[PDB]
Amino acid sequence: WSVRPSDVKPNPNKTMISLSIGDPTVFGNLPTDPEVTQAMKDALDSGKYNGYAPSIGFLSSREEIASYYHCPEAPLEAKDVILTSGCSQAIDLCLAVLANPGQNILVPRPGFSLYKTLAESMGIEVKLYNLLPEKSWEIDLKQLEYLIDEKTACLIVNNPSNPCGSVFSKRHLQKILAVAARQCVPILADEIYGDMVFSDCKYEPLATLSTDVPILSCGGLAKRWLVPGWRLGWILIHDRRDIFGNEIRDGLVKLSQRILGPCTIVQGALKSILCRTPGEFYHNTLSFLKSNADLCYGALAAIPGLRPVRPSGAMYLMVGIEMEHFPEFENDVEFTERLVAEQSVHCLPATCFEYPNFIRVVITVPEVMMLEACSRIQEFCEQHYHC
Amino acid sequence: WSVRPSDKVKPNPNKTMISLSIGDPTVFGNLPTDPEVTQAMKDALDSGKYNGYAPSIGFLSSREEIASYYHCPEAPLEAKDVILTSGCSQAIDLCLAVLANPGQNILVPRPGFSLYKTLAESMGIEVKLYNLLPEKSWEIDLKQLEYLIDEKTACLIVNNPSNPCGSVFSKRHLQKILAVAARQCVPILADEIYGDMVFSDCKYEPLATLSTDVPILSCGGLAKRWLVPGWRLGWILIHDRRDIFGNEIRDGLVKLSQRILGPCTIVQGALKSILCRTPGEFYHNTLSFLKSNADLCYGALAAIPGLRPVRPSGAMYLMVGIEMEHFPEFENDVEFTERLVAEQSVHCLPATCFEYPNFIRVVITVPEVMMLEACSRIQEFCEQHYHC
Ligand SMILES: *Cc1c(COP(=O)(O)O)cnc(C)c1O
Ligand SMILES: *Cc1c(COP(=O)(O)O)cnc(C)c1O
Repeated sequence: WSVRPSDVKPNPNKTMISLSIGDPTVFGNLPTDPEVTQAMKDALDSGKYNGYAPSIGFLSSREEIASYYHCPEAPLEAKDVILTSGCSQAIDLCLAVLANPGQNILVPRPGFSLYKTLAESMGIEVKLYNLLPEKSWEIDLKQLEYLIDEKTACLIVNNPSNPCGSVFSKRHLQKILAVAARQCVPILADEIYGDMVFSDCKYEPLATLSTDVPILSCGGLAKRWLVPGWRLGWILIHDRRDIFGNEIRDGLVKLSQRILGPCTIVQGALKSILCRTPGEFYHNTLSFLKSNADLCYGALAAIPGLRPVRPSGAMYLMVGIEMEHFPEFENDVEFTERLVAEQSVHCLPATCFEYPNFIRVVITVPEVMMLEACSRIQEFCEQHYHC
Repeated sequence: WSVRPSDKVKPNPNKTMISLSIGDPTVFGNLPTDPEVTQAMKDALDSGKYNGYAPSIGFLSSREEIASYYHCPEAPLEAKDVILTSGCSQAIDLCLAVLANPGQNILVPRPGFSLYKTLAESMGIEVKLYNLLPEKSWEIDLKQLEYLIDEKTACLIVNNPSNPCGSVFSKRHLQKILAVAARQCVPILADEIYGDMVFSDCKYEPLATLSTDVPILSCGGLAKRWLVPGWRLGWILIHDRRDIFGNEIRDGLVKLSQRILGPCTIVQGALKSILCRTPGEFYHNTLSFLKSNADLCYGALAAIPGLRPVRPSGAMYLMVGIEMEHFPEFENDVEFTERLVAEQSVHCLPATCFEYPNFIRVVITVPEVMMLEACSRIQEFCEQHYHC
């Protein structure tokens, strides 16, 4: 017999407030629209969506996604859509089809930690490119271009960003594409937060700005429809000039037949989710995020020693910590641990996203909980701040 | 730019096609799931409590329910021994991932469900094949089984009841299989998606209720027994013995699960009512339909000269031997099934698909009148091509 695997307590009299949980559902203040719920119930009542779909998804479901995201600058037919078990599987399929062991991918820093996790598990090297906190978390284009070599199979771009809450300008997206053009590298666009911008930027999908650069774009229901548990995502294949060709398409189909795709009830409900979910839902969501973002940025900005970077989208912001003014702490991990011990407020240390001396805060908590949290954080910082 | 990827017959146009080859038992509408299954999902939806992220291995309460439903003292399960998956397919995948590295091997049955080969060989695990015996109700060749396992053999796959064979191993034979792996010290991945779907004079014992010293990862799910394969919910039941798996494998399973992040939370939330409220008569009526159709199909094709079916006790299929010497025109089961489509518009799956030539698989889940028609067409076809 030799069976082996393959290769700080919170302050007890202050009630815990977590600003670290990356799930918009958790406090019940962001339920999905009733129409979303109804579409699932309708799909269930039909009895049509209980049998096996093809691995890449029902044709009609793929057709509905294609026609929901198609535009002349980035056309999509059903054949350009693969439905997946959440965006995470979408990202995983794209990486597994583009990159072999030994090849590298370029990942943002700070960045959603899934990319590094999926890639390093599959033997894929990860090169980290910086985002600039003083330029609205824009990509350091000079470093990005430098980092690309002959082993680079793929470039990961996440816009709008978790953990940054940034929304890249049109110009900056164009400048990102140009780098990818010159170095002849495809892009995996993680656009799970697409259309979730609450600022006076507008959202452009990356593919709608590309002419020469082939893009695999990943999205899903998780965040915009506030049903992350439902496990439905998708890959939008945005080929240019036959660079992906039939081969990447076929490879995606093959790799998809492994797990067999997402829950068929969610695929059946997708038509009515996209067609009947009112504009008010998306608007009320974005209005709540923005005013929570104003309260948070505003409260944290007033605190000596913190440097919040205002978000324009998604469901977070990053806060810089001026460590010189907090001598007793060595990094963001110590800071956040002490904050829990003294104030029972959990913020996520950005060392989790490969970016020390920052923290991420979610802006999806009820506003009265955001208010209380920031207040507690002001007291903590006041009590530990040194000039 | 070097973006490279990583490392037919027309049916008789006069006769309406009858497919006996489709793995989906629901495709014809004669096997809907129970209303309580549907209601449980609707209730889960109305609650608004199952829309957020669950742990990758599944909600504690959902896992508790599965643990509770399959527990018995001879094979105990608590919530920690359960991992909810995106269909039984992923369950089987995760089990093979955690148990075996690129270079190691696994024992797979023949005829065997083809997923075991596709999964293993795609992540670099080499597959070795062990025989099932048609003349002994598709029982495992025990002598060959105990041979062929190297010291590199990471795992033994047992599928019972069987797709494609429709067999249900006896308590005796299951103990005999356990006895092999124990004294040869190799763990069992038990695919029991068809568990409790037995319709003849054999009881269903889950492989682990009979283990004592052989540690088993059992894979099941809602797909077949609750007739909702598309819903993508399965599970792993860890039946460790003597801490042979230990925390390492448990933790290996847990890490790997955090990759995909598990099955739809609505199905997880509905699991309690699905297991608790689905009536006994639903399972019974399903098995009554299956038995009737098995009798009709078995009887029909036995009567046909040149065909030797092996009668099933469970699951949703049976295998039919083709007496190739009485059909000179044909070489393979592939040609036989191709001409059958050409002449009679009946599609049977040639068993070459399952690495077992000169046999065919037939689904016993098509409506009875469709089975009747298909069988009489097959009779005529065989009569028209039979020699001697
Ligand atoms: C949530 C998230 C995902 C994963 O989404 P799921 O559909 O739940 O798998 C991918 N990328 C980013 C940036 C996310 O925040
Ligand atoms: C159908 C089947 C499976 C796959 O089950 P899913 O839950 O649909 O993934 C696994 N094993 C056997 C023997 C099957 O017939």
